[PDB]
Amino acid sequence: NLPEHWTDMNHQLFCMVQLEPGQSEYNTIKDKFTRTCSSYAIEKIERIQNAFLWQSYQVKKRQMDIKNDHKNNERLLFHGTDADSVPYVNQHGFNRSCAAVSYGKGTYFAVDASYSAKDTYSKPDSNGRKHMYVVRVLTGVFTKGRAGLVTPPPKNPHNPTDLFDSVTNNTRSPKLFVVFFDNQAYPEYLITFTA
Amino acid sequence: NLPEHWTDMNHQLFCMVQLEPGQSEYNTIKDKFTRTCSSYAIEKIERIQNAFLWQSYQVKKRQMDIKNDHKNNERLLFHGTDADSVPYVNQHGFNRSCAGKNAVSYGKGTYFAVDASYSAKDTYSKPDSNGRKHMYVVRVLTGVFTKGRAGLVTPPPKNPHNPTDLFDSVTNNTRSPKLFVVFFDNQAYPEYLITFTA
Ligand SMILES: CC(C)Oc1ccc2c(=O)[nH]c3sccc3c2c1
Repeated sequence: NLPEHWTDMNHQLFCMVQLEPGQSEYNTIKDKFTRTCSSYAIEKIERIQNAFLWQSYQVKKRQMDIKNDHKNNERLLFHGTDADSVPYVNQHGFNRSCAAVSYGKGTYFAVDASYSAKDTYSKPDSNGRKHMYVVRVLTGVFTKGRAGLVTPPPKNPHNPTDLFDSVTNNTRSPKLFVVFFDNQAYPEYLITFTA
Repeated sequence: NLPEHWTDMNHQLFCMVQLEPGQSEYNTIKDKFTRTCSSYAIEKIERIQNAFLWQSYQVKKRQMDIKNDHKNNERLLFHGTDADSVPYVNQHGFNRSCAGKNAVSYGKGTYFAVDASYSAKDTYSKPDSNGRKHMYVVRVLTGVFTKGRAGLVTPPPKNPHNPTDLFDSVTNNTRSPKLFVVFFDNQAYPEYLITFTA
């Protein structure tokens, strides 16, 4: 069930596709970034076409849509990372066992590209090039996080296995989300940019 | 679509089904267990019907069956755990983030035993306040494996010059495997829960 806007992969299961500047898809992703990062220069935007990661993510989305009963469970968020992690993320997605874990031992995603654009996250390589993913994240129903969480809290401690889907810094005005399971984040685009 | 021999769950997503001694399904698990745990006695065997865990697991199995070259990617293995962990495992499966350090570590992942005797140790299947011990029988996607090492947080690469092309799992010994370690969610489906006593 590979998305329409993906381009043909000649029966391959993984491809990175450089977007054509000035076309609708490139403009849409560029705008999401320049909303908070207009002072940064975009070198390129690549579409991540990973069939296996997409399949596993879409199964989790269908399950979360059933479990939560309607609800838009999905957010488009940012993740800054170092150049040496890019090949792993492209192929394998986001792994909590790799990665400050102030809101729990999960993978961290920012509402604003400006947050992920910090050198602590999108570490400049030898050439000054920084890397940030645009990520589909199953944030679902969320609560405030805290240090040391290995899974989100239960929605009521009377049923301690019925969990929140994610945690945040601030439930009323969230700026970051943490997810604790493989299959809850799909890296959709990679932005290569400079300060 | 769920396996046709499962009990009808009436639109619900999760059920534990108590098996009957004398049925082939009960007897094969009892025999697999008794092969190395003849000094213990089984109280009951429950089939775990978890729709969501099954779906995510079978997707990962189809992927590994495509990726690997006509490999038997799945083994039926044992996992001892404490009573306090059973409700979470039944609902959510095996979380590497919750796993204990093994007495012989081949990596930071979830451990599965070839022999019920290994999982039957009090260190893994901790007797509860009523003297009941708990052991899962688990479909594990071992796939293509190599000898593990204590430092691993993922399986190692097959080839050092291609760091992202990974082994599926690691073992203590490739020639005579007795345990397997997996490092990803939905690589292991908890199929049966054995409750047993001395
Ligand atoms: C409070 C703080 C820890 O939240 C964040 C927010 C965004 C990010 C990010 O974009 N990338 C990476 S890579 C390791 C950690 C983070 C991260 C952490």
